[PDB]
Amino acid sequence: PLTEQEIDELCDEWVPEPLIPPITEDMKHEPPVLESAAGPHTTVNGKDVVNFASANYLGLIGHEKLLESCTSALEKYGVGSCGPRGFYGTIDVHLDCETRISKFLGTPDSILYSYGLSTMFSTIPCFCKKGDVIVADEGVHWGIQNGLQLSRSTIVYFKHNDMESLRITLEKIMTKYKRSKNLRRYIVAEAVYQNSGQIAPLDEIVKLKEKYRFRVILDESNSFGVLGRSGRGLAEHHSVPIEKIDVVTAAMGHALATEGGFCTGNARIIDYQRLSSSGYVFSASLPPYLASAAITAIDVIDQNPDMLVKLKQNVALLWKGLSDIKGMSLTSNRESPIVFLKLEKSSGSAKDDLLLLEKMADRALKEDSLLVVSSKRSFLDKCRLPVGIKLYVSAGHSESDLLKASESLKRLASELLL
Amino acid sequence: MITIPYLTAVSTYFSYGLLFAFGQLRDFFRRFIDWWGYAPICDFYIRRLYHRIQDCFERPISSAPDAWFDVVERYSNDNNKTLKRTTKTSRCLNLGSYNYLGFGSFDEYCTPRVIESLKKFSASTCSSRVDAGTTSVHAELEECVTRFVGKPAAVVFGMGYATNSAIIPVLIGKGGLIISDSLNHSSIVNGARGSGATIRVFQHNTPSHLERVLREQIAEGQPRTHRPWKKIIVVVEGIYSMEGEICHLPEVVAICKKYKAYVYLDEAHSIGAIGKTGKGICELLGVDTADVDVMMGTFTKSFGSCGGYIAGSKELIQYLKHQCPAHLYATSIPTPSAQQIISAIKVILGEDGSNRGAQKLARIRENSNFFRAELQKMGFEVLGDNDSPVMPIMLYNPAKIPAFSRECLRQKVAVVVVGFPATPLLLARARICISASHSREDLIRALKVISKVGDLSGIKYFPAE
Amino acid sequence: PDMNRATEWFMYPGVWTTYMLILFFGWLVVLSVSGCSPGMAWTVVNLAHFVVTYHSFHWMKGTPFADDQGIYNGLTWWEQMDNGQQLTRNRKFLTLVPVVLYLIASHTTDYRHPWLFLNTLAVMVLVVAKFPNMHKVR
Amino acid sequence: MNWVQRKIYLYNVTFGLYMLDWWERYLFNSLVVVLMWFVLYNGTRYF
Amino acid sequence: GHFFVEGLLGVVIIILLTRKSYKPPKR
Ligand SMILES: *Cc1c(COP(=O)(O)O)cnc(C)c1O
Repeated sequence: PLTEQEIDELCDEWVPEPLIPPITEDMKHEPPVLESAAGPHTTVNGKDVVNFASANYLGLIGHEKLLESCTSALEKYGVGSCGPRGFYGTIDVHLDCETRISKFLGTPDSILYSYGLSTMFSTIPCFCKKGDVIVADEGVHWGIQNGLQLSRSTIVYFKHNDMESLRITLEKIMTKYKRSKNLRRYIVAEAVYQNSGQIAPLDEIVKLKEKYRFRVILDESNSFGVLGRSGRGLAEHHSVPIEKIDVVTAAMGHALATEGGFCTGNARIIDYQRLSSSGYVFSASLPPYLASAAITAIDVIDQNPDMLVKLKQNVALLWKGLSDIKGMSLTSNRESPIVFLKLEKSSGSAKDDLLLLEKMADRALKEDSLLVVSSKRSFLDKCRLPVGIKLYVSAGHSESDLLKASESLKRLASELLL
Repeated sequence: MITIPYLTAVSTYFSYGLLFAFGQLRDFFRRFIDWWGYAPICDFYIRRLYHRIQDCFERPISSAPDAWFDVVERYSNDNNKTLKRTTKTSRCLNLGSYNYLGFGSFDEYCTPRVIESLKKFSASTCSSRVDAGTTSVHAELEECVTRFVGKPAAVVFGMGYATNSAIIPVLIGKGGLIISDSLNHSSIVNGARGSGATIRVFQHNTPSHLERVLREQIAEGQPRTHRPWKKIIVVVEGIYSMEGEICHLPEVVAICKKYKAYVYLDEAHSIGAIGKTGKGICELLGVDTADVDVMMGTFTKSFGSCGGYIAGSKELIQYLKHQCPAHLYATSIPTPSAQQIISAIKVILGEDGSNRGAQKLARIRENSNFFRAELQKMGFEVLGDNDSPVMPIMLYNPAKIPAFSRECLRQKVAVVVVGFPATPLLLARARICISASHSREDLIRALKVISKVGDLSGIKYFPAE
Repeated sequence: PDMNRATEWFMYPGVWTTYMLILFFGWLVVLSVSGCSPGMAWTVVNLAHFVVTYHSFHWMKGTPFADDQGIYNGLTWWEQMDNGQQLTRNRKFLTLVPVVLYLIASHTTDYRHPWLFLNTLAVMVLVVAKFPNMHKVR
Repeated sequence: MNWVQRKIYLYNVTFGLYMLDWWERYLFNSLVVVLMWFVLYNGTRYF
Repeated sequence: GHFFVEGLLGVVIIILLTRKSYKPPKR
């Protein structure tokens, strides 16, 4: 064996790497520190921009009912709950909000989470163990594909919004694991994608799920309250009895203008989740004023359908204007409220193109005052869907600002990209 | 670390054996009578233990956390299965939620400012922090945290657990090691896994043992390929909750600068409580705040808000700002919570005017020290060090938990008891936690009540006085 | 540490006793409840125990906790003890107990027959289970 | 609360017989009494 | 014959006790 004298040098001429790679130059580019409500027409640097990167499709930011409800809850409740929901973190407003969400969608019971990304990750690890099978979708954002990694199951991706590949993958899976017959089989999907902005077709997913006894885990956070005919979700859109889906998740950051997210499903699932999750039994609870704002927003959505319709027309109009753009082309679904623009004929290494997009967005803000958002990936995000600039069109946008947006986009893009 | 009386150990083992045995009987007859298209997700442990005790958890309240809050009564209907919080409520004593400095209610300085900022910027904004989630309040928050923690930079997140789970993958990866500590938060454990790093463990702040593992591990080269690893990170916590005990800083720091390992402090429970000024453990134990490379904390347990932060070298903050997933993807921290953090730090630093915040620390010192000394005197088994405001009393049996919790509730005192899976088998705590909002009278009352209940349940393990 | 809630509890002061005390108790109660000779009680004890432990250790594959997803998805409890550090003191005790049980339960019924054959079989299988070589092997 | 009462209760909670349902408690209660009967009668005859 | 089994098992306990712990091997 080794001697105690020998170990001393082996622990002496070892030398570790620096904690972080050296800072380069690209890294410093400041966000636009802005001073107002981040509504449609916010203000930054004392100028007056037209916001297009804030995800409040329904335009509930600044509404007065949310203001008054939050004021009253803040006065009588404080700002924090100070404990995890397992010990003494359950205020009455939390249970009222859960009952309200369940009544909205239509479901036995619900649950609330303290943070948006939290839902995704806690939920997926709670529902699939070491030996299961998951058929993911290759376009799932980081939140979903962190939970997919945490639950040490067997993940098998398929093409982005391709049902032929879904059928082929399902048949292959049935061939592979024919003998053993106990494993559960999930299909993690997403209503409207952040990376591409196209709507999943749920009719065919349901049909293939029935034939092969799989289960769905749908993340409808960009469709809840915006997509359907009344705001119920994707189910309305593709009109399917909503207990077909087994788990439905959402984040309340976008439409409801509050924080945290929920996870709706039948009783069984729900209780299970409730007692043996990880981002629920260990973390603190939502501050009660956020839950109060959430309830107020849900009722406002429920009793005011006109904005839903209005939103759809607004997106229509934007598409109409951007239709004729030379350098780069729309690649999103005609209805979804994310007007994704994908650049054509990529120059080369993706770093150069992404820097090109950042320069374009910065130029847009500096010259025409029009905040937009250009896709950004870490070195931990494994998406390989093309980069581009997104546009979170909303219901509070006039025609004039919209119009102007297209105009500016067009001009800048064409000239700089050609 | 813990003195286990013999007959108590034997009784604990026998009682758990008896539960497992009735459990089995019940389950098997259920099954047989059951036998007389998607696979089912669901059982034994949860069903048995939790159903026997589930009126002691998730108690809903109907007011703000305070010294005295009101607890909702809850009836069970068809035999002990779904407790339905009805109407009608009590009025307890808050020995549950931690809010050390008493910041979760409504004082004069913070709440009007928070309301005004809510009116100006409205609830939450709608984006991430790179695009449109950066308001002036966030900038003020970052400067205040930088000036209050000490280190040259900081970034604030929206959730502590998310903070750890999204930051640990960034710093270390495939080919690195994480000598964690035996008991930590689960988020840190998860964070470790989130990457491809091997996870070793030393033994609760016995630096000697850390030294041995460290040397040994460094020799042993890699796992089974014998390359040298590229990074080693040592994760510790400021005051280890549910054990009371505080951390051995100077020792650990010198051992970590022996063998070129990196440090990762976690001062969640101890960023507002301990400190002659209220700075944490780096002020209490006199450790220079440059020998640690990352400090993570949480605004929940002391400031009455909901967030989480990272402070470190000014290079590390830029690297995280450009590569941390929970910075690029997640929605920014709500504005009212940001300005409450600002207001609370302004109060602690004595930047609000009169000397209100200069005596909250004085209050917590007296309260914690007097309560801990008295519980020691009466004959209990309170754990921990001498000036951290957590003092878990210790029970050791499963049936002792419903008895103690229910008795305390009946005499209008709310506590928090921790069961089997969250602990080892034998160790069954019931952790009190003092605030700088309890008055002398309330502490006297709770001492009388806990003494009566301990007399009636036989938990005065150490000799009386 | 052992970092496993389901197998680390076999290390605190007292476990070894409890065990004996439970068996002793078992004997007592069985003979008392219905008239039996001590040898009958010990055989009744031995087979009871055979069933009890053999099932648990050697057929319960997995863990009940959801802390770790499935990282011990298939390993009998006996395969998880002491983190697979074969032939440690705890393992030696768990192996030793059936031997003393067999010896006394056979002796006190001084090898007649029905009982003797039953227990022969018993101890046999239990000892077979263990064995250092036999590991992760059907 | 009386001496015997107190004792009963304390013993109940030590041996984990608090959380069982009445019948489980009943059954287990009895067993010890049977045991004792057996022992004293046997002791009587053995001495 | 009691003696043979008892003696064999006695040396059995001796064998099991006298041995020593050892890790399983790698690949
Ligand atoms: C209490 C505690 C938390 C709680 O975090 P929140 O996100 O504020 O709920 C996280 N980590 C550690 C180490 C803790 O002690």
